[PDB]
Amino acid sequence: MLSRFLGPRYRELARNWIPTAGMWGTVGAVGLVWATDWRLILDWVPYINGKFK
Amino acid sequence: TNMRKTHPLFKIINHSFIDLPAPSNISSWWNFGSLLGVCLMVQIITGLFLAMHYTSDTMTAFSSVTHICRDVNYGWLIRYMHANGASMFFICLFLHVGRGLYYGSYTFMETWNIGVLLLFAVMATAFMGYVLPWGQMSFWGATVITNLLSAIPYIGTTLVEWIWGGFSVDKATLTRFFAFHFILPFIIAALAIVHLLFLHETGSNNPTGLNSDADKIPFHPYYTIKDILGILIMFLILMTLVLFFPDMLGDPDNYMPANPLNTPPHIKPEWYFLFAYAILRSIPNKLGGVLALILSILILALMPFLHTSKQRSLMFRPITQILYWILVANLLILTWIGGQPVEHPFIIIGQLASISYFSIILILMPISGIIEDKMLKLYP
Amino acid sequence: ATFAQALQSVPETQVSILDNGLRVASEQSSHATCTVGVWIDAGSRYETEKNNGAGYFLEHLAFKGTKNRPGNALEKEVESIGAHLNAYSTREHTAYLIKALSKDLPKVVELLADIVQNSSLEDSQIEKERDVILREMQENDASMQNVVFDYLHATAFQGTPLAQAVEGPSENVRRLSRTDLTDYLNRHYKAPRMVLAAAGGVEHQQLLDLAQKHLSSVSRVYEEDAVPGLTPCRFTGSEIRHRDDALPLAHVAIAVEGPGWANPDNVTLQVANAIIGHYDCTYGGGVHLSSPLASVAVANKLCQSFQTFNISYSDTGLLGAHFVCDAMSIDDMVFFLQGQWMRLCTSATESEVTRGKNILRNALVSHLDGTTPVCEDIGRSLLTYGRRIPLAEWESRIQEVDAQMLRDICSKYFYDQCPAVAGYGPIEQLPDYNRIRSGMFWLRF
Amino acid sequence: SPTIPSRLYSLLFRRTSTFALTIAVGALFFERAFDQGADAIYEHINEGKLWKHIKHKYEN
Amino acid sequence: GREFGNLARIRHVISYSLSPFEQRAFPSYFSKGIPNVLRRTRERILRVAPPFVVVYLIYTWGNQEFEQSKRKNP
Amino acid sequence: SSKWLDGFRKWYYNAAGFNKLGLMRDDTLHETEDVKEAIRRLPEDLYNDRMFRIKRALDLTMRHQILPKDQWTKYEEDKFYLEPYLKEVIRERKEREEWAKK
Ligand code: HEM
Ligand code: HEM
Repeated sequence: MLSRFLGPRYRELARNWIPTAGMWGTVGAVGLVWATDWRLILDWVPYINGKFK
Repeated sequence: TNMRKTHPLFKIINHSFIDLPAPSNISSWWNFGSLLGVCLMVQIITGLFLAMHYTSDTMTAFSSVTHICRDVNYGWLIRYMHANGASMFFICLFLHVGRGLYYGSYTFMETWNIGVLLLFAVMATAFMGYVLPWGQMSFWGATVITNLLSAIPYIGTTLVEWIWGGFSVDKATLTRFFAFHFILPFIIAALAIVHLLFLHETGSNNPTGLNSDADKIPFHPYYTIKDILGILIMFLILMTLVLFFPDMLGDPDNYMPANPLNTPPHIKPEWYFLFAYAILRSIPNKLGGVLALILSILILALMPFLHTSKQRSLMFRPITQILYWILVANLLILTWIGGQPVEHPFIIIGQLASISYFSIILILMPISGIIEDKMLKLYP
Repeated sequence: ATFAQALQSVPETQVSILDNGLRVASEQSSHATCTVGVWIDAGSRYETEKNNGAGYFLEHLAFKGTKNRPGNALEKEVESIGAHLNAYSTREHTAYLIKALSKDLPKVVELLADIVQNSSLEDSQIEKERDVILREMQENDASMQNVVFDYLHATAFQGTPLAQAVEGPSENVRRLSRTDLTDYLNRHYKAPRMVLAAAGGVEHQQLLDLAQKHLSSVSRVYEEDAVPGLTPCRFTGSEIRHRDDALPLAHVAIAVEGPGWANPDNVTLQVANAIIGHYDCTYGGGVHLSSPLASVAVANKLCQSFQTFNISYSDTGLLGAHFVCDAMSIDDMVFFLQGQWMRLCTSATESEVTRGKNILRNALVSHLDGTTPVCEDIGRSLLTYGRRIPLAEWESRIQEVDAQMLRDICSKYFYDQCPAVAGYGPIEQLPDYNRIRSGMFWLRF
Repeated sequence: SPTIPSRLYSLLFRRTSTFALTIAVGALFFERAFDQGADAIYEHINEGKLWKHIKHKYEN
Repeated sequence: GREFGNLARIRHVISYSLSPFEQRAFPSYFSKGIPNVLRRTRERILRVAPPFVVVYLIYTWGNQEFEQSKRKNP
Repeated sequence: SSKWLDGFRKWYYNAAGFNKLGLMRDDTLHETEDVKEAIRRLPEDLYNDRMFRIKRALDLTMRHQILPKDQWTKYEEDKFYLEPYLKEVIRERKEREEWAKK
């Protein structure tokens, strides 16, 4: 990111890739919460919290 | 018709060790990585002959080590050969890394990254192997290193309990450390094969940093007999170290059995960890010290992005040569400080050495390369 | 003098309808030469696999004599005035056109009238162009692009009247006779499926008077009282591969289903093709071509040529690419081509959208240079859209295309679709259908 | 009004990122519901034999 | 892949070598070694040695300061 | 202080050490993509001279020797032959990069 990414085409490419990156970060967040079985997120759910997990 | 270029098992040996084109001018430092492989092989062999009598239970670990050294035929030779071979392995590893830094060999980025992964693996292997004889300093160094690894907030305590298998270092920790110390060198060997493959994709580097395609020789018999001579020399230092002075690089306090009630007045790991331990004593913060350790290993992987010169090697860059030898001098200073008591004046000396270390690797070397480019009428 | 009033200064196409239903359209220009043609909405899609080569064999017989000018005599009066006579037939259109001077307009209207009305057919001529079309098909078997496009139409429109070619199989041209040709003429040569187009130095009043004098009687009654319809064709995701390793080069065409003639999104798809472009080995540009596919193909020496296409039919069509290359490159070329398609579905920026818009503007205006492409545009536009679209309307339709709707239309038509693949030559490294089907979507997106 | 697999594909399965998102969401819903059903079935096979069926005469 | 025969394009270069059985293994060893060892030492000693000299100085200073710290303060 | 800088430049050129191997300054450049394109555009006589100089330097480094002092590359005869080709390559690459920005 020295000088060649300082351009409008690259900014509009990054703006195009914001929702895909955000959806993949959401996928990683939900997968991390489900896999590590975090209590601090799964206590505010309607259905999963009955097992306390 | 010949089996060297046709047989698929012998084809890889032919294109990796026999007919591999190599630069004609690489010095003796290019021996060292090959030496490392032999060292690894030697360690594995001696490790196997240590695994045939070692019992990994806390009541019968030190006693099994004494049974190796006292009753097994030449078991003292095998054990002290294993320990001094680990030390000579880190000697070869440090010189291999320093040669890669001096001659600009980090431009092979994938080879460098596989190397720093190998460095992390062999450091973990050495730490767990030193835990294995269950001496006083083995148990106390294990306890110190893991309970400072517990410094990550909200994750650290669960992680160190799951690493320990309990509340502290105990029989479960010793058994799992024996299993992990057994399993790691084979992963190291596979990563070394990947290391050699990534090197042989692009060829090797000469000390002048130029293109060596104008003058290249076959690997056999030249570097074959050069590596044989290097192996003989490495065996001379290794057998001198094991057969005359088996304890200049060891610790006497590891010859006592492990006592959880008694803590030693001074706790230190081996010398190849000691400089990092000095950085671990440099910052008076737990998490900051842990990140200081991790970045003190990882800025070597960061250095391929710190090249700001148009000349590769340091053979024609004398200011960066001086600054590099100042860096090696600082590493010797940190190695000395790491085995010292936590008392004045070693605190300010260790802090100055850590500041100089990170300043030289991060800040001063690209500036030196930039001004060398300016003085050679290259930089604008 | 900007582009908008330059496109507004194009003369308006004048369209009138006769009492039988025949369309008559004209484009007055300043040229001393004219192009007059007759377009009939009758092709291989309008055949029921018992007269599958009727249009080709009829256009072979069309210039061989009439009931008023038997033999070669009409040929004399089209070659003593310098006029050039041409005809062609696609899968859904037929055209008979004469280019001549402006002075010979009544004569060329008279020849175009009586060729499509009173064409004389005799059995000696039936067998003569029977063997002639057999030799023509034997010649056309060696053109690999025609073979590949016929394969693509065969495998993309399976079981439908769009799969059968214009020529038809050899058994039909060995078994078609006079009665089926007469039935085809009585069923398809009617006024509501006929456009008389003129371009050049032609006034609409004189052309209308000659069309009223000559083309007044065309027998537009449904004699059999059976409605000829146009059912939709079912697109089939499939593949046909013709392995023959003695051929020096391999032709591969990959295409998905097009939207049709009357869909406006075709315009956007044209811009998409203008982003991908085309390349041939004799191109003078080199590495610095704007299209990334052509640049990587000339950098890696992959393909002999590639070209994109958007063939359109009623409600349907074929939107894809065709490349000829050696065997050893084939899979690599496929990969790069697929990536370009997915780039237009995901990462189309405004710079290449503007470049494709300018390319489409230049190609779509400079294609209509001359009386013949203008006359072809008039005939095909009156047959397909029902009207002649003005060029400023094309400019206004190109102008609204930006990158967001281009990637929307590309994700509609290219992303996660089942394509049709036709291969011919050394096509071993051309992969299975499963790898090409997996290449139509990105896991990263 | 299309079929429910048509709108399910067009809203959930067309993009790979939301495909993986619904795989994760359905995975956590499925693990909760499947553990409920499996412990219900294993409870239904074994009346009077498990410890949780008899921990009231002795717990006090 | 990167074997001999296609490494680089070299034109008009002549190379001469002898058999190892015609030449000595150690031809004029010290008479050409000690001047070269002294020459290499001359080119590199001013860039190698002074960091290790100042390390030795800091090491001796730290040792004597530690011994003075352990000493009594009357 | 121009002559101080110039004499310091001569001292740094003699202290770099590549003149003792017969090398020019342009031989010592690291062969990146731009530098490799600069070698690719060279005339064949300059290419052959450069390749012989690299071969001679590698042969000298193999035996740990240097040239005699009269055969050292002097500062005044050190020709910067690769500078216009490298300049053109950098200009073309920056033009391509600035076109790819917009
Ligand atoms: C898979 C191969 C290996 C096996 C089976 C193995 C096995 C052992 C055993 C049983 C011990 C304890 C006996 C003793 O007191 O020395 C030990 C110690 C040790 N090992 Fe290994 N080892 C292996 C590879 C390595 C490697 C590659 C290293 C270097 C990183 C290493 C470094 C050490 C060290 C430093 C000790 C402590 C020496 C001591 O305190 O006596 N080992 N190893
Ligand atoms: C596990 C210990 C290691 C082994 C067994 C090992 C093995 C080897 C071998 C066999 C070679 C080829 C021979 C040679 O060039 O000397 C080599 C080269 C190389 N290694 Fe390692 N290596 C190790 C550690 C490392 C580390 C930690 C690094 C990163 C700093 C590294 C970076 C390199 C580089 C850059 C080269 C190529 C340089 C050149 O050939 O000129 N290696 N290594």
